[PDB]
Amino acid sequence: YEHTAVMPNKVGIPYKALVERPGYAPVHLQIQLVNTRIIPSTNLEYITC
Amino acid sequence: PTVSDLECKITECTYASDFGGIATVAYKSSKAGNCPIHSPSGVAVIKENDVTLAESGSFTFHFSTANIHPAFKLQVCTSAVTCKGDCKPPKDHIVDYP
Amino acid sequence: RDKGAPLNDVAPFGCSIALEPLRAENCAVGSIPISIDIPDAAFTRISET
Repeated sequence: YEHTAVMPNKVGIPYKALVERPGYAPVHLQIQLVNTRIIPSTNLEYITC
Repeated sequence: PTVSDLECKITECTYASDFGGIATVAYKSSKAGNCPIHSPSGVAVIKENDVTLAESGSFTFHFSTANIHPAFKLQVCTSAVTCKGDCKPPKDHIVDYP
Repeated sequence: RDKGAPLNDVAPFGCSIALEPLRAENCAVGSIPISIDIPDAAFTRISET
């Protein structure tokens, strides 16, 4: 019903998950953890080059 | 009809005080005709006051019982039968008395 | 060409990277545990399956 799904956060894989339920019919999902996102606050301290 | 060899069964739904419970019914009888229906005693409001019956047919009906998963009997003008369903209701229930 | 550690080839998981504040794109784990609260309406009914 309330479909938990954890998978590796792997960009290019369509993991095609399943809501297991008997109230209603099981229904497919795809819990595809596409692209690893991280993005915190940052500060440019110095360019090097 | 004498509604004999009948079956009411699983078909599931989402259940609501109004008339949310449903259960398909393989209505099977020894005659064909009209049939007033209701659970053996008052525990349900049936949307279909009367349901037509063929001999070995199937007709889903609507009702409301109170039970969220409707395994409620239906007393189909001679012969009770459990009009089962497993129905998860809405998440919210603020509208007036059942 | 006098490189230290090239993290788009040596950052654990499966990551390769672009210009980033601190993000590691394309990692192949980094698992995102997804949990969905699916309304029952969105399903296919068990009698319609």
